[PDB]
Amino acid sequence: LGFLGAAGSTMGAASMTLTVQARNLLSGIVQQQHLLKLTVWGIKQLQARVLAVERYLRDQQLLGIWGCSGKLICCTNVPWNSSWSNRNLSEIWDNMTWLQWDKEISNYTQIIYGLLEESQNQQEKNEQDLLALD
Amino acid sequence: LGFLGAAGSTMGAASMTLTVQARNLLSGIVQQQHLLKLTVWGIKQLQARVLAVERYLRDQQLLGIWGCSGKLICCTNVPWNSSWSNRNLSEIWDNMTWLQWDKEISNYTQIIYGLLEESQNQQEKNEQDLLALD
Amino acid sequence: LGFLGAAGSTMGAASMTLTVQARNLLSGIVQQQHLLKLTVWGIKQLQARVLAVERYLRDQQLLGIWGCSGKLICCTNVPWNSSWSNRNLSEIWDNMTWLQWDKEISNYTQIIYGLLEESQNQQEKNEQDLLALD
Amino acid sequence: ENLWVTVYYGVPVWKDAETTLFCASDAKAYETEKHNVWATHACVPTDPNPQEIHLENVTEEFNMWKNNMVEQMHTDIISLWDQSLKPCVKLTPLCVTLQCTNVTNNITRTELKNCSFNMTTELRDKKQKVYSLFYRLDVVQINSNKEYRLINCNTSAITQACPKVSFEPIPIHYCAPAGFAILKCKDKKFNGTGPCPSVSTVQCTHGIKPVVSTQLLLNGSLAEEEVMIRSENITNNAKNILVQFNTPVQINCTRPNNNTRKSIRIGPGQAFYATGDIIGDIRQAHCNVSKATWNETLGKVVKQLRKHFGNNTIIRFANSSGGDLEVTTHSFNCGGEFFYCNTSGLFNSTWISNSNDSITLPCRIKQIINMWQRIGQAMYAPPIQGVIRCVSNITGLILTRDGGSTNSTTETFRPGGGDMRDNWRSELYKYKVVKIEPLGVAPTRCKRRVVG
Amino acid sequence: YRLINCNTSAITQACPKVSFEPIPIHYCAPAGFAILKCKDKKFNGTGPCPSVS
Ligand SMILES: *[C@@H]1O[C@H](CO[C@@H]2O[C@@H](C)[C@@H](O)[C@@H](O)[C@@H]2O)[C@@H](O[C@@H]2O[C@H](CO)[C@@H](O[C@@H]3O[C@H](CO[C@H]4O[C@H](CO[C@H]5O[C@H](CO)[C@@H](O)[C@H](O)[C@@H]5O)[C@@H](O)[C@H](O)[C@@H]4O)[C@@H](O)[C@H](O[C@H]4O[C@H](CO)[C@@H](O)[C@H](O)[C@@H]4O[C@@H]4O[C@H](CO)[C@@H](O)[C@H](O)[C@H]4NC(C)=O)[C@@H]3O)[C@H](O)[C@H]2NC(C)=O)[C@H](O)[C@H]1NC(C)=O
Ligand SMILES: *[C@@H]1O[C@H](CO)[C@@H](O[C@@H]2O[C@H](CO)[C@@H](O[C@@H]3O[C@H](CO[C@H]4O[C@H](CO[C@H]5O[C@H](CO)[C@@H](O)[C@H](O)[C@@H]5O)[C@@H](O)[C@H](O)[C@@H]4O)[C@@H](O)[C@H](O[C@H]4O[C@H](CO)[C@@H](O)[C@H](O[C@H]5O[C@H](CO)[C@@H](O)[C@H](O)[C@@H]5O)[C@@H]4O)[C@@H]3O)[C@H](O)[C@H]2NC(C)=O)[C@H](O)[C@H]1NC(C)=O
Ligand SMILES: *[C@@H]1O[C@H](CO)[C@@H](O[C@@H]2O[C@H](CO)[C@@H](O[C@@H]3O[C@H](CO[C@H]4O[C@H](CO[C@H]5O[C@H](CO)[C@@H](O)[C@H](O)[C@@H]5O)[C@@H](O)[C@H](O[C@H]5O[C@H](CO)[C@@H](O)[C@H](O)[C@@H]5O)[C@@H]4O)[C@@H](O)[C@H](O[C@H]4O[C@H](CO)[C@@H](O)[C@H](O)[C@@H]4O)[C@@H]3O)[C@H](O)[C@H]2NC(C)=O)[C@H](O)[C@H]1NC(C)=O
Ligand SMILES: *[C@@H]1O[C@H](CO)[C@@H](O[C@@H]2O[C@H](CO)[C@@H](O[C@@H]3O[C@H](CO[C@H]4O[C@H](CO[C@H]5O[C@H](CO)[C@@H](O)[C@H](O)[C@@H]5O)[C@@H](O)[C@H](O)[C@@H]4O)[C@@H](O)[C@H](O[C@H]4O[C@H](CO)[C@@H](O)[C@H](O)[C@@H]4O)[C@@H]3O)[C@H](O)[C@H]2NC(C)=O)[C@H](O)[C@H]1NC(C)=O
Ligand SMILES: *[C@@H]1O[C@H](CO[C@@H]2O[C@@H](C)[C@@H](O)[C@@H](O)[C@@H]2O)[C@@H](O[C@@H]2O[C@H](CO)[C@@H](O[C@@H]3O[C@H](CO[C@H]4O[C@H](CO)[C@@H](O)[C@H](O)[C@@H]4O)[C@@H](O)[C@H](O)[C@@H]3O)[C@H](O)[C@H]2NC(C)=O)[C@H](O)[C@H]1NC(C)=O
Ligand SMILES: *[C@@H]1O[C@H](CO)[C@@H](O[C@@H]2O[C@H](CO)[C@@H](O[C@@H]3O[C@H](CO)[C@@H](O)[C@H](O)[C@@H]3O)[C@H](O)[C@H]2NC(C)=O)[C@H](O)[C@H]1NC(C)=O
Ligand SMILES: *[C@@H]1O[C@H](CO)[C@@H](O[C@@H]2O[C@H](CO)[C@@H](O[C@@H]3O[C@H](CO)[C@@H](O)[C@H](O)[C@@H]3O)[C@H](O)[C@H]2NC(C)=O)[C@H](O)[C@H]1NC(C)=O
Ligand SMILES: *[C@@H]1O[C@H](CO)[C@@H](O[C@@H]2O[C@H](CO)[C@@H](O[C@@H]3O[C@H](CO)[C@@H](O)[C@H](O)[C@@H]3O)[C@H](O)[C@H]2NC(C)=O)[C@H](O)[C@H]1NC(C)=O
Ligand SMILES: *[C@@H]1O[C@H](CO)[C@@H](O[C@@H]2O[C@H](CO)[C@@H](O[C@@H]3O[C@H](CO)[C@@H](O)[C@H](O)[C@@H]3O)[C@H](O)[C@H]2NC(C)=O)[C@H](O)[C@H]1NC(C)=O
Ligand SMILES: *[C@@H]1O[C@H](CO)[C@@H](O[C@@H]2O[C@H](CO)[C@@H](O)[C@H](O)[C@H]2NC(C)=O)[C@H](O)[C@H]1NC(C)=O
Ligand SMILES: *[C@@H]1O[C@H](CO)[C@@H](O)[C@H](O)[C@H]1NC(C)=O
Ligand SMILES: *[C@@H]1O[C@H](CO)[C@@H](O)[C@H](O)[C@H]1NC(C)=O
Ligand SMILES: *[C@@H]1O[C@H](CO)[C@@H](O)[C@H](O)[C@H]1NC(C)=O
Repeated sequence: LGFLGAAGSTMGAASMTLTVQARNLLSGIVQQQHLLKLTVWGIKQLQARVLAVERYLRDQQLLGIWGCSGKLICCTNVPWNSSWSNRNLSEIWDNMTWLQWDKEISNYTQIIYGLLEESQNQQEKNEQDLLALD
Repeated sequence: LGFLGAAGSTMGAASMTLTVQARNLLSGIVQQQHLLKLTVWGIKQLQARVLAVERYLRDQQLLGIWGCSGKLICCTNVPWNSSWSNRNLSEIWDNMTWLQWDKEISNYTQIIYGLLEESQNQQEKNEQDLLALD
Repeated sequence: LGFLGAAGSTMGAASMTLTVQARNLLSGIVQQQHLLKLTVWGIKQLQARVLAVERYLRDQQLLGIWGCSGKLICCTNVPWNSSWSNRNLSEIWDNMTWLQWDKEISNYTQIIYGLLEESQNQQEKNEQDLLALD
Repeated sequence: ENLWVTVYYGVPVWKDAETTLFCASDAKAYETEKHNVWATHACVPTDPNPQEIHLENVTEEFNMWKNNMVEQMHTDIISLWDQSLKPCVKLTPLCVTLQCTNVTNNITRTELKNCSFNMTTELRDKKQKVYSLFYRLDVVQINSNKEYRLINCNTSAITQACPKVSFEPIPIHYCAPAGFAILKCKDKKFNGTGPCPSVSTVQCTHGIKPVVSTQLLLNGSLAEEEVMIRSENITNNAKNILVQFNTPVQINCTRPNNNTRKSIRIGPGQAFYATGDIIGDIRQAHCNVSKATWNETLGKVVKQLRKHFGNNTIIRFANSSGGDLEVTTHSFNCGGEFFYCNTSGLFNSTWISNSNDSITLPCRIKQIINMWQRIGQAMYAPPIQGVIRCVSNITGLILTRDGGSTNSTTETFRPGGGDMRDNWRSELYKYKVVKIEPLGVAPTRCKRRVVG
Repeated sequence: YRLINCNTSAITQACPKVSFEPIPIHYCAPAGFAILKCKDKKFNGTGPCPSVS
């Protein structure tokens, strides 16, 4: 459980400790640490540190437009379409690893993302027009 | 409306879809993709990717100290000063593009920013001293 | 008070203006600004700009998993252990600079961080399982 | 119905991909010796605490002959070799008509030449003659009094390696960047590449050293069981075969020649370090192998090849048929100078169907080299003044085809290490990096506030 | 005679249009760091400077 401890465990047990996975990835790699410094290792270190933040910030930009700036688990007001999966409540959470589930939505994973921005943020932050001051 | 679709449209219509504009900018440019790699294109790629995140994070640092960590539209508790603009409610929102408005506050745009940090965060996060536990 | 104005002042007075300190650090350094550009200054500029964001984002990743995505001051639901400090309410806040306090918890500062992720986020975002929809 | 969708940041899913890595080595030599050709002058130091986590219930499919970690390793060492040789003395005014004669053998094997030439001195106006020595095959005849020629001047340039550069391989960890992880296989019998059931997610690899060897790998890693056999393709005899030793055979190589550093200033500052007169007799270089310990290793290999290769055919172990003297002999850099010990003596044994003597091998030394068939630029190896000994563990074997035998029986695998990338595969057969995706959506009745 | 350098090291003429006049070169700190300057006049040796900027 020190890192990816529940990679093979159930999606429910993996959902119990998903903080750990998030903590190590951005921070990890110990990047922090003749006269030249133009060596082949330093240039592989810098670009490896650039995608470090540019893959982190690629994901953190998505949660910000979903109301999840500082939450590891948002429940979003987007209804689930039956075409994406036909399995019941306890059918997936007590049976599949997150690995199996990632390939089962990888086909229509982009369709979900586009709809998440519309109802949870594009409309929700607008619904306060009549409720902010009245 | 795929990107900047309402650049020339009203500030109200542009405010209806401002999610789109935000999504593409951080992600955009498809940065992700003899033996050397020290070419003139790679160095123009890396620095172009550095300002990508260092202009994004220059803006995202401002919304964080305004209570808007993960909201595209915050209504802030700072009163509007009449000296900044004399036009009525429906006078600007039904008449000006965001382009015109950006030059009309560009003079006193910094004065707004300094005041936004004080009342919405510097005082608000302090007002809980007597209300958090009591 | 333009920057670090209360470095030597009380922790309470320093807590009155901690916005300022936060604003300048990410933005600061004016990084934004023969035919080659491979000089010794440019390479010291780029890596100095990389740790700029990779030390900022090293800290901002911690506040996100603490419910503090866009707040400078969160009150966290983690109880304080007496072993960390024996001093009373007004004993530290009216007497010590933040400098003195940083060395007084630097021994057990990591123990606090690990516990902050568990009760404020690892359990709190889970407590909505029975309260989200019911 | 009435089910909502929910977002999860911190999910453990990944997809097979490869990106850039970096070096990791702790405090090794620094002051007592420095200017290493591999660890450069400074690399990212590894932490003494090993980053390891055992993964359970997971069975990710690795690949070794399609793994891109060996590809980045292959290309990293190449660009690293040239980076450590560019700022060193070039040897261009060393291509002049050489007039040599055989060494003093009491008017009676030869292998070396007491040669001379004239070069540039500190002043471009003046010239100077100096007598040095060279090795055979480093020179080939032109057309009385023998007049010779450096073999490289016919094809490519030449640049002498720096004298204070250490050519000893040290452990160089390859650790994954942020948002990625190197999966190592913990299953002992990892035949070929398939689904390894026992997986560990480690951030830094183990102490991997860049042993530049040929036919016979040295100082490799292994973790028990029968001597493992790995092949990209077992049915195709044409493909190469990597072999791993359940236990290493302690070998010793050395040259008995007692040489002397003869520095001669070419141009302003540069100095060409050549061989002087050899003091204290002349002898041939050799590598010893434990004869009793080798007969057990060739027996364990043929045993596990048996159930792999029909277990009915005849074993025919022969010398490396064909090839070049540098690609068929056990070529390796040791102690500064480059050895090429004669392999043909080891594989003479044939075993089929059911204080102590040690076999030795004749070896020669070469100073002109441009390894891995890189024809761009060659380098001269300064003779290391004094004594030389190698004494390394051998842990691997590289075996190649056995002709186009049409059915019938009778066949084995004679040694060939035609490719340098395969040498690094003996350490990276279990490693594969994956692109971690921390985003994962899943449905559950669950919604936030209605209006906000 | 003889150039003294040819005995030891190489030689490369400096470019004629290169200005060898020293100009003020500020050393400024990166982001997340700060250069503390002492304002105390009599800073004997190195100790605790009371007046810091
Ligand atoms: C590998 O190859 C290298 C290179 O050798 C190359 O070819 C040889 C022929 C020679 O020309 C080299 O210069 C050339 O680079 C070998 O290294 C050389 O080996 C040779 C082997 O013969 C050595 O030659 C001996 O040198 C003796 C000393 O001469 C040195 O100093 C000379 C000037 O000094 C003068 O004053 C000193 C005293 O202060 C006297 O001792 C010296 O004689 C001079 O008067 C200088 O010109 C030389 O180059 C050298 O630096 C010299 O005494 C020997 O000659 C004698 O004795 C020999 C037997 O030992 C005999 O065979 C010779 O015929 C000769 O007899 C007569 O001696 C008279 C003395 O005055 C002389 O006047 C006569 O002319 C001479 N008879 C005739 C005619 O020949 C040798 O000449 C040489 O020193 C080595 N290199 C150096 C340091 O220069 C190397 O050994 C080879 N490998 C191996 C391991 O074999
Ligand atoms: C596969 O793995 C194997 C593992 O064995 C690798 O094989 C060999 O493993 C050996 C393990 O000991 C390595 O041995 C080392 O050898 C170096 C040799 O450096 C000598 O020469 C240097 C340069 O020459 C100068 O000095 C000499 C006089 O020696 C002089 O004639 C020359 O003109 C010139 O001035 C010197 O800089 C260096 O000091 C040394 O003389 C050796 O340095 C290592 O030293 C250790 O062991 C020695 C002998 O027991 C011991 O004295 C050392 O003690 C301390 O003090 C000395 C003297 O001041 C100091 O130099 C040391 O730093 C210490 O402070 C020390 O314990 C060691 O013997 C070998 O390099 C390695 N490689 C070879 C050749 O095979 C194998 O390489 C791997 N795979 C393959 C095939 O690559
Ligand atoms: C790395 O090292 C290896 C070490 O093996 C080296 O391999 C050498 O390869 C070369 C070229 O390929 C070989 O070169 C020649 O081999 C000749 C073959 O022998 C003829 O004459 C035989 C009599 O020789 C006696 O010794 C041989 C062993 O060489 C032995 O088999 C014989 O029984 C006999 O005792 C003759 O018998 C033989 O054929 C008859 O007998 C055999 C065996 O019973 C039978 O099967 C046949 O049907 C037939 O009846 C054949 O006709 C050899 O003659 C030749 O030179 C020899 O004589 C000269 C002159 O005196 C010597 O100087 C020399 O040392 C030999 O004794 C030459 O050797 C060579 O044999 C291989 N191995 C060595 C070194 O012996 C690799 O090339 C090396 N790699 C590199 C980088 O070079
Ligand atoms: C490791 O890699 C190796 C790569 O070789 C894989 O090895 C496989 O080995 C088997 C051994 O039987 C091969 O089987 C045959 O290969 C033939 C190659 O085709 C050559 O000839 C073609 C035509 O040329 C002329 O001669 C042929 C001779 O049969 C005549 O039939 C023809 O009329 C012509 O006169 C060329 O077009 C081609 O380029 C080659 O030069 C195949 O021809 C042969 O096909 C037979 O079987 C087929 C499959 O059942 C069938 O569909 C055909 O009709 C025909 O009956 C047969 O495939 C494999 O080809 C070879 N693989 C590869 C990649 O070629 C090895 O499998 C792998 N590792 C493993 C899994 O162990
Ligand atoms: C994820 O989705 C992909 C592709 O689906 C696309 O993307 C989604 C989001 C939708 O927009 C779809 O409309 C898109 O098409 C699926 O890929 C399928 O993979 C299989 C296996 O590789 C493909 O099967 C092929 O079958 C060929 C033979 O056709 C036979 O049947 C036809 C029809 O009767 C007949 O005409 C023909 O004669 C044959 O009898 C075969 O040659 C080929 O090699 C291959 O096996 C299939 O075509 C792919 N999908 C489509 C519709 O193209 C993934 O399976 C899916 N995964 C999950 C988990 O859902
Ligand atoms: C560099 O070395 C070369 C040889 O590789 C020099 O060229 C000539 O080499 C011959 C070899 O015998 C020298 O021999 C001399 O010949 C003359 C006349 O035949 C004879 O009288 C001498 O006793 C001796 O045998 C010869 O000196 C040398 N030069 C000439 C003019 O032929 C070459 O000169 C050397 N340096 C350079 C490049 O100038
Ligand atoms: C490691 O061992 C496994 C078995 O546990 C090997 O997998 C099996 O290998 C055989 C022989 O290579 C395969 O049979 C052959 O398949 C080829 C096509 O690849 C076909 O052309 C031949 O006619 C024959 O059927 C077999 O399919 C394969 N898989 C299974 C499930 O048995 C594996 O090859 C060994 N090597 C590795 C991966 O290191
Ligand atoms: C490799 O060759 C060198 C150089 O010949 C050897 O070094 C020499 O070793 C001897 C051992 O006794 C040293 O001792 C004595 O020196 C005196 C005075 O010069 C001499 O008169 C004696 O005959 C004897 O040589 C000697 O000083 C030393 N160096 C020299 C200049 O010869 C070395 O021993 C040889 N191989 C190795 C590493 O053992
Ligand atoms: C600047 O002035 C201060 C005093 O305001 C100096 O501090 C004191 O310096 C003296 C002499 O260096 C120290 O006494 C000596 O200490 C050494 C060990 O460092 C010891 O071996 C001698 O026997 C002697 O006791 C004294 O301890 C030191 N500190 C204090 C509190 O008085 C300072 O050295 C001057 N130089 C600088 C820092 O520019
Ligand atoms: C070499 O082959 C023999 C027989 O061909 C092996 O003996 C066993 O033979 C039976 C029946 O043919 C097989 O079912 C067994 O699998 C064989 N043994 C095993 C464990 O493979 C003999 O074992 C083979 N060589 C060795 C020593 O493994
Ligand atoms: C189970 O799945 C069926 C469709 O296969 C669906 O109609 C049903 O509503 C699901 N069960 C629940 C708990 O709603
Ligand atoms: C020197 O060795 C070469 C090697 O080919 C040979 O051709 C030549 O005859 C030898 N000369 C003498 C006299 O030994
Ligand atoms: C290598 O040298 C060591 C020195 O102790 C010796 O024990 C060993 O037997 C040698 N091995 C061989 C066969 O070279």
